[PDB]
Amino acid sequence: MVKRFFESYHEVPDGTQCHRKTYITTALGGICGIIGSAYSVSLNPADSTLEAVARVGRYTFTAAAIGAMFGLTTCVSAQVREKPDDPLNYFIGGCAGGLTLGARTHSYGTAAMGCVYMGTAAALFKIGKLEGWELFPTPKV
Amino acid sequence: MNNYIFVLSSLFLVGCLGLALKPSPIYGGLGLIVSGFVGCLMVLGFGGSFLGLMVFLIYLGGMLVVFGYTTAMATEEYPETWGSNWLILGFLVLGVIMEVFLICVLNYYDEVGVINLDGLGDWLMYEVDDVGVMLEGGIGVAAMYSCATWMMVVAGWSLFAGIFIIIEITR
Amino acid sequence: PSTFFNLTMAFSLSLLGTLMFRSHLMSTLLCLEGMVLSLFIMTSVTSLNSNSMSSMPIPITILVFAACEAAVGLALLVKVSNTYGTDYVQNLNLLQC
Amino acid sequence: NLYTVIFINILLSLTLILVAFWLPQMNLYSEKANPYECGFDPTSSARLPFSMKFFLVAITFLLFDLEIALLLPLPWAIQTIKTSTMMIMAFILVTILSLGLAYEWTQKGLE
Amino acid sequence: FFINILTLLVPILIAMAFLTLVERKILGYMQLRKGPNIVGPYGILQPFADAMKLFMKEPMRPLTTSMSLFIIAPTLSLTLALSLWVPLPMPHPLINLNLGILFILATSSLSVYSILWSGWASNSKYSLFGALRAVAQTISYEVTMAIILLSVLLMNGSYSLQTLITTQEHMWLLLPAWPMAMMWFISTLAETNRAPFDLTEGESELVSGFNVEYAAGPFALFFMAEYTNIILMNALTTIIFLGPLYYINLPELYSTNFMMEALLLSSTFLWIRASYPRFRYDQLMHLLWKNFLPLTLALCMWHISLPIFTAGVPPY
Amino acid sequence: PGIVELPTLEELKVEEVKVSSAVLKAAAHHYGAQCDKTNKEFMLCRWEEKDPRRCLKEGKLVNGCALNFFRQIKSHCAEPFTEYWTCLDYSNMQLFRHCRQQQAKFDQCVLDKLGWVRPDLGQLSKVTKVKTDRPLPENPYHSRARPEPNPVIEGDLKPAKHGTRFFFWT
Amino acid sequence: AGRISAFLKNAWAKEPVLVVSFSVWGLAIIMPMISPYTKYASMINKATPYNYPVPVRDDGNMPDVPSHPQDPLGPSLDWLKNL
Amino acid sequence: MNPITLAIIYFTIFLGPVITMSSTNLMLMWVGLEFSLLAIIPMLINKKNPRSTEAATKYFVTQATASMIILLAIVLNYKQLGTWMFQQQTNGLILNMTLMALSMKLGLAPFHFWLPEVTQGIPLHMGLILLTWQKIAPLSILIQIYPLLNSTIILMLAITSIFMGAWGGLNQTQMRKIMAYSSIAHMGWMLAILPYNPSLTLLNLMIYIILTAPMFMALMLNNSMTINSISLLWNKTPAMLTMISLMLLSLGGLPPLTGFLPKWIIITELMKNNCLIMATLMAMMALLNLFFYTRLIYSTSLTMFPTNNNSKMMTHQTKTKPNLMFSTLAIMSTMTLPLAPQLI
Amino acid sequence: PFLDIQKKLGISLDRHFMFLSAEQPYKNAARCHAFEKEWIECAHGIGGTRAKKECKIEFDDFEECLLRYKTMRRMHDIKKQREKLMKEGKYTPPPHHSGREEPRP
Amino acid sequence: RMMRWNQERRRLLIEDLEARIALMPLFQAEKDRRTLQILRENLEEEAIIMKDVPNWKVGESVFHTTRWVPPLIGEMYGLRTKEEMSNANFGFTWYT
Repeated sequence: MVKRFFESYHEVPDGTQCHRKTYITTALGGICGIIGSAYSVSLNPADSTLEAVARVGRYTFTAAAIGAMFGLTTCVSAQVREKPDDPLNYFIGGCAGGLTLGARTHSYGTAAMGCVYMGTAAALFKIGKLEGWELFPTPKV
Repeated sequence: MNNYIFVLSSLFLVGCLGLALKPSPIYGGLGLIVSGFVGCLMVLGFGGSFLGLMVFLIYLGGMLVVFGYTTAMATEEYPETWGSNWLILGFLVLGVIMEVFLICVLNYYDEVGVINLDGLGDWLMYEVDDVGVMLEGGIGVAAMYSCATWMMVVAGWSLFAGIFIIIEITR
Repeated sequence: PSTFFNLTMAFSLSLLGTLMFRSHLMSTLLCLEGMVLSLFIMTSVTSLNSNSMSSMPIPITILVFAACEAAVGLALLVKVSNTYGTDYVQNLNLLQC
Repeated sequence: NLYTVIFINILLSLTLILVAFWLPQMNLYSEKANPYECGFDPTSSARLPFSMKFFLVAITFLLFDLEIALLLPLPWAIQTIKTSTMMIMAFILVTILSLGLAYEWTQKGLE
Repeated sequence: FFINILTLLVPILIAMAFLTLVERKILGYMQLRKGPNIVGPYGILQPFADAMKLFMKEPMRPLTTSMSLFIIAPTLSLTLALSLWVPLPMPHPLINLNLGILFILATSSLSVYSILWSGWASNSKYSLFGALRAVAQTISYEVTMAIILLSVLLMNGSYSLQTLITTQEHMWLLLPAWPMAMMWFISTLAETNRAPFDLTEGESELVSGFNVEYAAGPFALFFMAEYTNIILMNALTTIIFLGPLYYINLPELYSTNFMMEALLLSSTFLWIRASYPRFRYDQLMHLLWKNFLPLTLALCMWHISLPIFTAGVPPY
Repeated sequence: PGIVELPTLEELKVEEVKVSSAVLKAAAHHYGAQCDKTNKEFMLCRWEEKDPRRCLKEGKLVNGCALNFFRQIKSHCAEPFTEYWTCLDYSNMQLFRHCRQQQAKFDQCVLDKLGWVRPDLGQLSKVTKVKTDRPLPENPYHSRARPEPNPVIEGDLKPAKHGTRFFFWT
Repeated sequence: AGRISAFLKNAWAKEPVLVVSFSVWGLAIIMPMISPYTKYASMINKATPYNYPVPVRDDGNMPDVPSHPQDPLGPSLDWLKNL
Repeated sequence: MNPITLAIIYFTIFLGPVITMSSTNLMLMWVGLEFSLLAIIPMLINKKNPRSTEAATKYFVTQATASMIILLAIVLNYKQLGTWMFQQQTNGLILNMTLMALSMKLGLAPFHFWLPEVTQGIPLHMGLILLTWQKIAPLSILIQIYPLLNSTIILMLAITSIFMGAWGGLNQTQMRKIMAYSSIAHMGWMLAILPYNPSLTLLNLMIYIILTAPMFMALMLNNSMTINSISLLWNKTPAMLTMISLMLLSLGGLPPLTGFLPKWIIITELMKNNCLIMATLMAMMALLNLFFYTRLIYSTSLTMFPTNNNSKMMTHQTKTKPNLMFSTLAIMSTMTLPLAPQLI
Repeated sequence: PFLDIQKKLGISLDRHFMFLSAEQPYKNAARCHAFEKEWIECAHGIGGTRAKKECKIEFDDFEECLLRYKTMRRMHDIKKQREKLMKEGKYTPPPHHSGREEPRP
Repeated sequence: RMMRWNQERRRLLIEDLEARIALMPLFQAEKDRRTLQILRENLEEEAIIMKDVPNWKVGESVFHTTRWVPPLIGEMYGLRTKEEMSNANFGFTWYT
């Protein structure tokens, strides 16, 4: 039911229903922050259980804020431009997610690099869904 | 004796839980001797009396030698029991609460899946031959002397080379 | 069926025991031996429920490589215990150099 | 039958333990329940790392235990059609089981 | 069934205490003393008084112990030794187990575990030396125990203990296997832990070995399991390596032949206990592993060789 | 997905034999010496059809042959067979090492009042050719339709066309 | 030959255990070449009826196998019961 | 130590890969994997320094956990299917447990953590068998199950191995650990093409042995533990400096040399699979391997480093170590680009 | 790869116990030997991918024989409906399943 | 004497096994007449039990082929009493 919940992102086109869209990418950012903070706990152990639970809460909150700001600015750009088939609508959202990343880690150069890399990653994600050849292909040759 | 193997495998889950929550390994050796006895009557209730009894003999000897090892080398000043730490005993209480919840959800919540708890006793051995003589599993274990001779040769060479392994390591 | 689901729950808990370290590596060897014990119990109930006497010394060779692997690990822990004094895995912190 | 003799045997041994405990008087003290090393204060804890020297003989017991476990289906293995096959290969198996001890006796493994 | 397990288990405890009685009496006759003849009619009351007196002897719960494992060891030892007796063949066994000699071998491998549990959970250095030498006695006895229980039983060809009764009706089994009987005797001294091969309850080595912290009823349970193991493996050597006469209409003549042969074998067990000096575990491991392990493997080789040398293979 | 088919209870009921272990194993050589055409006929029916519902008449008339055999040994030699089973049933091992001196009396009875010959060592373990009225099924396993094999490629091995066909090499 | 004979003579005087184990191990080596009964146990284990030998279909080619059990023509065991 | 024991253990470490190839029963090729594990562990702990005992015990617990999860998968296949051989109509969970434990037994990321730690403990004369000959055994199972695996988990493990083998060898300046992260990155390469071509991952495995076996002979002759210790080649022996230049660039996979042909044939059979984004993320991130091998180039060959006064002792003393195998596997690796159609 | 050493030599080191329908110690049959033999004889000469499409009925029939899952569901449903009819009162007490039956033989 | 006892004991086992090999198709005709009767008792008391619940034919078997599937312990004696079920499935094993 998790995959059926997460595949509600795609059949609704952009420019409509922003609340469900930002709920999907907020949950995606929270799940990726949970697995990244689990890797951070199992790579660098904290000195306290309170420090470890603050580390997983901080990383989950920052990655959920990255996903929420990415989907919110993506749907706000979709409202202000009315182009559902546009990779610039994901470029602005990826740059806002990278700016949220750099504002949470408090470094503007890291904000600019996160803007460039997350914007081109979201642009390649929307354009990969637009042409349709999969990231994980079935073996067919 | 209808729920015999189910209550034995529940005792196996309790003993493997007591091994899984990981005390000082003296208590793990005691709990794994308990679970090896449990697995001995688990195989010995099925019909093949040779297999679980010889691995009861093997696990008694090897657990006795690793028990002498863990009272020789791997010990400390204060041995952690199952009840000495409240994380271990609280995790034991949470684990038996979780297995009570697991048999609850497999008993009356949805009852959907390949795992069934209404099928007790009758789905234990599916078909055993009633009229034949060679039904004891000793000749089935002894098939490695006649038909499956290659894995027998492989395992004997493995323990020959393992004797060479231990005399290479422990010098 | 239900015995095999409790067997794979015991295997999942044995994997949860052997994929963490609390006090010694000896108890992790004990967890590996309980893991391969429940693996033997799985192998014997499959080869006894299917009434196949040909795949019956497959538990014998499973126990052979089980106790040979535990024998190798016990000589290993003999060498690391008479090297380090005590065989704690928290003292094994000189391989990051 | 084996279950009820194990059950009644552990119940009679449990009531032997209970008639060991609750039948005499109950009075203990710290000098009474102090541990025994011919009556002395503890120089060290007993749970300490023991560096015993029969360790390679102990692992040779574990491998010989495994070897007699593969030796164990022999009264059913002698009832087979391939008598010369099990004869030559079992000769080879218990020959290399003796040869592992021969190498340990040569290379001083049993001391 | 309940009347049968009462007349099997309560006379074997009374006969085990009377075995302790005749052990002390024929042991003192070896040491030129008359023995405990005062307190009974020719001394038939003294280990009954020991088993009475150790009930209201005070038990011990020490500071340093773990009391659950400390009290679960001797109750498992008594259940162990009194439920090892049930796959004995006799005329007709109470448990007709199809491969019961492997259960005898497995629970005698369990018999060298409660002593290690006791020697750890007593939390003494003396009991830890007794526990480590119980591990050393396992290292000594267990593989030659299994090879003597394998190779001469290959001449019987079955692990059913009932099939050995029909094998040796007219001739004994020590006539085809005379080195196997004496090597079985010196390995069952190691499993039984009697004074040639007693190395884990010795008053000259330690302060009585593994019974350092054990008073009262748990010490009575360990002594109970000890002498039950004495008469038990005297009956094992009796039921394997010597063959009494079997008449199928009269099992009582077979039972009194079992009585005279088991009384001479328990007499030679306590005679071999009270005669010899007591070992050290270096030469115990040395003479078993260097000398008597390849002799068991070579007479195991000759028992591989015998059913293809002649006569076919034994029945199922 | 279908419905299994079983015979009715009136067809499955027979002239039922209630004959114990010592009276079975005491004349089990004498049963198999005097029922063997029917005996291996019913076993060949079971082994060649793999089906319980196709051997009901053979089971009925092998039980009729067994009841005729047991009525014959009741009516002709009752006293040494009753002594033979009441002394063979004393032994719980139930092998033939305890009953030969009255087995000779049973052999005296079967040579005097019956005229049979007891089958000797190693003759009942042989395979037997017995004539069957039943025609052999072409698919006794009740197997399904055979799937086709892969269409094979035949002919001369031609060389690789215009070189090795890997980018710019020729 | 005299040096190795004095070696095996003094070994059987001092420590005869390993050399008598080697002697009966070599006796088990030299057993089945000169054993005359070594080709009897496999056919005894062939001749025991652990399974049911399935009775064959009668087709009337040749009488290689008997059509009746108790008559002694066919594969018998009369040279095995006299052993 | 003893040569009878060394001949037995070398026959055992030969035999375990041979029996995991020859045995078509997956229980017996688990037996072959267990043979390789138990055969190579005394050769880990042979030097008996505590760093090698720590490396041997971390190796033992990691490959023991992988071997037991593999044995879980084979006994679960005997429950579900009843035969020993992995059929096409089994579930994905048992094959994913097989893939995860074979990936952990291999050294693919995110199970990369044991492999620089195990190669730090031992000198490279055994680390050739530890790093390269312990890839013949776990890849002898993945050919037998080559259309059965979940390709999303295959390509996720391949891209995490490309990413983490690119990112773990930069900062860490021990030579064996650099070659371990090299093995993690090329592990990601020859398990990337696994559900499409088994012959090409056999090819890429063979290209990894014929790259890395003269590399470990060149490190074995001089015992160059560090970057400075392999930078001391131009005073110790300048014979293999010109060959180590082309072999480090070929292990980079720069175009005129042999190691281009792995990445070229993986891109060739991934653009045929309509796999755009994952193949370009695989091929873009392989240049950080070329970053730390160009750091190897810059320390060894094209800048002469400061040497010590005791290098003149090594200049005085004669050298007789390297075999014919170093030269023939070095050239027979690095200059076989005209033999590119005759390898696939 | 596969490397085919036993296929080249022709001697089965482990190929003679690969499936459930292999030869047995004194011919005692494994369960669903007929089903596994029919599935292997279906699966020979078709390959794995076409064997999935063509022998799907035989694989599902053999897998139902081994796991007995719809048989477990059928016995569980007839026991649940027998229990519900026993609480309802439609069902008679069974003489052939109450221990008072005439035993054959 | 062990040679003479082993040969006479194998003659005794082959005599008892010859009695067994002549006694099996009386046992086998007894076996299939009971296991068709107890399955017909299961088919008789299936139409009484599930005549009300839809899409369930009585006498239904989920196996596709028309060959005789061997009946299990559960499908044979699963509708009977728990004492007879435990005496069937734990019969040889717990007679100890």
